Amino acid sequence: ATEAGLLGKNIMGTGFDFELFVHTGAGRYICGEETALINSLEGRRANPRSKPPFPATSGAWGKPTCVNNVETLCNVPAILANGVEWYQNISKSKDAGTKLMGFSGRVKNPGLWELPFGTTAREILEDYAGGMRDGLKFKAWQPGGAGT
Amino acid sequence: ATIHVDGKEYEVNGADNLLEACLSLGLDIPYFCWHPALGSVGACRQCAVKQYQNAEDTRGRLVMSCMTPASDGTFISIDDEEAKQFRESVVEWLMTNHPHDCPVCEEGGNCHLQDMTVMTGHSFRRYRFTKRTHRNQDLGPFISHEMNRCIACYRCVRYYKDYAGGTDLGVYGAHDNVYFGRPEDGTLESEFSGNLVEICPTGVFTDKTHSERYNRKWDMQFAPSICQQCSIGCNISPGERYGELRRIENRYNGTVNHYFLCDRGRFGYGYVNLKDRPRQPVQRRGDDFITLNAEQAMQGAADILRQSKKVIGIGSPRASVESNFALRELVGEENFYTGIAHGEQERLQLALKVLREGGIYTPALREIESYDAVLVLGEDVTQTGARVALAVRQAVKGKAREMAAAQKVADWQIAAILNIGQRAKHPLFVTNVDDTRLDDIAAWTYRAPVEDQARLGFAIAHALDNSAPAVDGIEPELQSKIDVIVQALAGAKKPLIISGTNAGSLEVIQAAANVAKALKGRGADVGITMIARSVNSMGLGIMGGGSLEEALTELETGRADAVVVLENDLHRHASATRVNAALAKAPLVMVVDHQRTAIMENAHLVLSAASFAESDGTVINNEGRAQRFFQVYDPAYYDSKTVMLESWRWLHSLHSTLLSREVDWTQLDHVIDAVVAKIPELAGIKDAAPDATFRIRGQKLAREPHRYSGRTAMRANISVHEPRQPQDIDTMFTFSMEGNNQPTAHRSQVPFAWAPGWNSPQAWNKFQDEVGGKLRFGDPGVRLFETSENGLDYFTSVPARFQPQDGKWRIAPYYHLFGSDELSQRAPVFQSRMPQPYIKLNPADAAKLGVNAGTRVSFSYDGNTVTLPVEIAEGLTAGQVGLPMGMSGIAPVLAGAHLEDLKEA
Amino acid sequence: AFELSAAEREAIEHEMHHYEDPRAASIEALKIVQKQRGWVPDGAIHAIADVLGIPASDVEGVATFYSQIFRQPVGRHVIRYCDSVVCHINGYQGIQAALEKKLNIKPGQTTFDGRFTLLPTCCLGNCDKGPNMMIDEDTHAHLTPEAIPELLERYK
Ligand code: SF4
Ligand code: SF4
Ligand code: SF4
Ligand code: FES
Ligand code: FES
Ligand SMILES: [Ca+2]
Repeated sequence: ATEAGLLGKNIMGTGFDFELFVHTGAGRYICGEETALINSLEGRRANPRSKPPFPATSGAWGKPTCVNNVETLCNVPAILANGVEWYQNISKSKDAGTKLMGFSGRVKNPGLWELPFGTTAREILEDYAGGMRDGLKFKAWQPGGAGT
Repeated sequence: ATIHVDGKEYEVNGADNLLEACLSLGLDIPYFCWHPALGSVGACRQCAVKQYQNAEDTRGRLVMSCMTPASDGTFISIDDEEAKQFRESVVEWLMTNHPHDCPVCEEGGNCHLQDMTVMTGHSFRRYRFTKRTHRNQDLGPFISHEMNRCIACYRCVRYYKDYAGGTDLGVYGAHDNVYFGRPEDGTLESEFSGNLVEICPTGVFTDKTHSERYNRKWDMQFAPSICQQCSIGCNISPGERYGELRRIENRYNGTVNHYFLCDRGRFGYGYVNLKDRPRQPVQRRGDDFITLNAEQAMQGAADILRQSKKVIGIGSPRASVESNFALRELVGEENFYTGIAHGEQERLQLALKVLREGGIYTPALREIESYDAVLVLGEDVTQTGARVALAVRQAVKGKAREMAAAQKVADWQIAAILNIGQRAKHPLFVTNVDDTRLDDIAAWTYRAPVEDQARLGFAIAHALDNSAPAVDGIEPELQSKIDVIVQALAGAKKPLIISGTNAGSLEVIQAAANVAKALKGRGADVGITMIARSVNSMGLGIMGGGSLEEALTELETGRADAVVVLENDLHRHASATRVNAALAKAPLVMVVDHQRTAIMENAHLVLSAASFAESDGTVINNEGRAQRFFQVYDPAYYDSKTVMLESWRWLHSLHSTLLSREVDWTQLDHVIDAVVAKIPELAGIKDAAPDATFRIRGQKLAREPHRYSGRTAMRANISVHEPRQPQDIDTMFTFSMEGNNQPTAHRSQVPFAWAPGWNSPQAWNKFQDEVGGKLRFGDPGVRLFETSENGLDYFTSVPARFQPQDGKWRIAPYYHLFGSDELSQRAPVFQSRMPQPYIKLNPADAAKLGVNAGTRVSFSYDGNTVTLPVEIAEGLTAGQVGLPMGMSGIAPVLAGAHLEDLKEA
Repeated sequence: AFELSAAEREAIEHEMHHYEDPRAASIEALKIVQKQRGWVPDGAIHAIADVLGIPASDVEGVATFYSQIFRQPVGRHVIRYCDSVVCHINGYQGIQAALEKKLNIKPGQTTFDGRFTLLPTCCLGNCDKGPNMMIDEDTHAHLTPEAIPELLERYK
């Protein structure tokens, strides 16, 4: 993208300068917290910070800083390309857009599928994950990872 | 602001958080990680209270009172059941890994963690698993390390890094394996590391000097005193046991030295417990050394003083105001000589004239932390007035404080303040002969001789105001740095100029005065700060007298056949050979001192005076504040043959025996009233402390806690008949627990802090009107002089540029916090902390002389060919030799002198 | 007796170019030293502190805070097996038992020849293909206890 006129100086003739870096972490779970992410980006121990103040006003190095997930920034170009009204008309649910959902752990086909919001967890388990494996019964499930 | 605590309406300050607002009102909330000086971080989660937004609300929300602002319309509950159970659970979680160490802990009975475990009411252990352990590090001679007792409250690292500016203490480790200390073993080289023993709520960092001879806090006999190791005059609480000075605790003075001392004033007290100190009057008869009591000493001394034609008196800046005045009134106005040299006295009187005649307000030490742009001229503050350097660090971080305050961020949110103010800080410009310890935060550091520092000061004064005298011959790069300094100082709202008499030059003080005058002429809130050398240098300068050289030549020509030396070694302010010859030629030398100095071999009579731990008196600090220090213990209670009295008592009884042939032991208030009657400029020392007739509802002030133990057994080896407690006729204190030490008593002199439920140094919260603010009913000590209506004129004596003369070497002073004091270096614990005597040399000068680093060269000054090993100093200017002032054989009077015959030997 | 090589020094300086604070390159400086030498020795903390200008206490705190910055000497190859919840469902215990049977060590130690160092690690983000194991730069999925001896011979 940098060589093909999309990152660096004077992007697409507008006059906007933007530099993109990849900061590879050093293996700590708490670094995913946004203020601990900011602390780790400043070369410090990844202790989180109290809010207020939020990172939007004083974040990385005291500057305005917005921290967003990968999937949010992957949702944004579809919004800016195919429009806003198309994005609100994906599913008839209060949560607009599509979420990467999926079941894992001793199921027939564990994986990751892009589904609209409002799809029940049973449709993910039987239609997509295929249900439980051979000779195995269902006891419990966790919706959003280890912290749910 | 108006808050509601447990249904009761309270009026609080809305810029404070809920914890300090509630602690100011007397409400007890448990807390660990919050400190009044450091700020709020929300770590320990101990300060939980239940907050409601409406008056009609049942559920509420558990919040941290240290992280919650005390806004108007908040309804908090402290003793709600949910909040109490959560605080008890936090104490329990801290108690899961805490070792069973309270009997073998130096912090036992002084422990914040013990107090907060008792306050939450947790006394039953349901945790049955293992406790984590930690190895310990060697942190030097002062601080003992015991990492198992840590509760991970992060007070130590926050103080040591974000406040003291230290670089070798930090947090290491992980989830529950957090370690607090150094990356390796070694001495904590911060000059304020001694405050860790009071910052830490647990027994991790402890006083090793106190741990050598350890007693508990209830066994300590305390007194309010003033630290005598330099001129700043920090209020201390010396505490003794069994006749020896055990510990020096911090005494809260919200005006001077609120929560923090320096390491010299906290660990340099070991000279009091030396066994070579004089304990009786000793008279020399030929080779025999006979011992007298007080009456025979007075009668014999008065007989020889009457049998002499003229008696002169050499005071000292180490002595108190009353003792120097008693010497002056014993020998006369014209026969009294200050013990300092002529150049030291000239610099001291110039500094005093600038302070009380320059028209520029000299700030208190707490007020130093509010000035914007700081210019230090000549002074090595961190080695001579270190606490001023700490306040300078606070004033430097004031820029980040104001930048965060511009973004509606609260004052107590210290982490957000440091986040917003990343590296932007207030301008600091230090000048010295070499690199200082303020260079990490200094906007610029000028390494030059004192003549060039004075010339840079005069150039700054000329560029700020063109009426100031100009200095010609400044390089364009130096001119650019000067105009950078001028643009930083002129744009400041409260500029501060710090100089002192330790630089060894008069023109440095003149240049600082001219800079302050130029800043005042532009309409700026300029403050000036002179750093003196000794504890009562300013009082000796105000009282005045002749120099040491005048007394020496008076003894040498024979006009003085009797010399009385008051607490002076006389080798610190003059050459040892001349002093020895003068005192050997005089037929009567009478030395009133409490430390075994070198001139006692020639002394015909030695009076065993009392040190600050055994005497009452007044000392004038560097800003002109008269402060009263009180006696800690009676030396003769345990050791019955000890005849050790106050020096002013010695000299007053000596003058009474001289006049009326009667021995008269006076009272402290009588000598105080004599000073106010005779010296109108020392009139403020009467109001420094109330007299001995002061009572709190009829009772005196207790020197020891109410649980002082061993009363009927601490003297039972001498005799089973317990004697009467010693009577204090001098002060309002008593040498017993039968007295008053309430937090709500109407007094300003607090010997120690204790409250029911608060045994730690956090008990100072109960003794203040607001926590971290002023002391209740005012701080002790009053200012001697006010700011004058008019100021001085510009000093036009601009010095010439330093040209390195061949053969002669200019002595550049190198002051050390451990080593440059007269009495602190006599402490045995300072031997392992004092640096080795190294003469500092330029690489070019050492290459010219053929010397490399490590080898020994010899130099001769006044017939003393002494040899020192060479340390290479890159920042030192060529033509100078760096010498350590105050070391063995190198007097501070050697600063600015010449040095001939510098050869490798 | 420690001294930063040339290439490490220009790598640290080039990473200091990326941020407006030299402190922010501390994690990558430690990772560069670890990539060069296998781990971060004692003198590396002070050398990185000198090359960044920050105190050595902060460098030590960063090095001891992060689990993948090794402050103790490791073997030639670092085996890192996931012990999180999904691989616990998928049976990481058999994989760990096979690794203990092969290497004859406990998790956290290094073999006597210094070939493999065995370490538990958190979730590798490959839970649909569990159990997983991270050897030095390679992730291995769909693990079986009989595939451990055939899989440990490609790292000499
Ligand atoms: S730090 Fe306090 S609670 Fe811990 S062992 Fe020492 S006295 Fe007891
Ligand atoms: S060592 Fe003391 S001050 Fe530091 S975190 Fe532990 S308990 Fe707090
Ligand atoms: S700064 Fe001076 S007066 Fe204060 S504690 Fe240190 S030596 Fe004592
Ligand atoms: S005092 Fe509030 S969380 Fe520590
Ligand atoms: S739980 Fe093991 S890879 Fe995620
Ligand atoms: Ca007394």
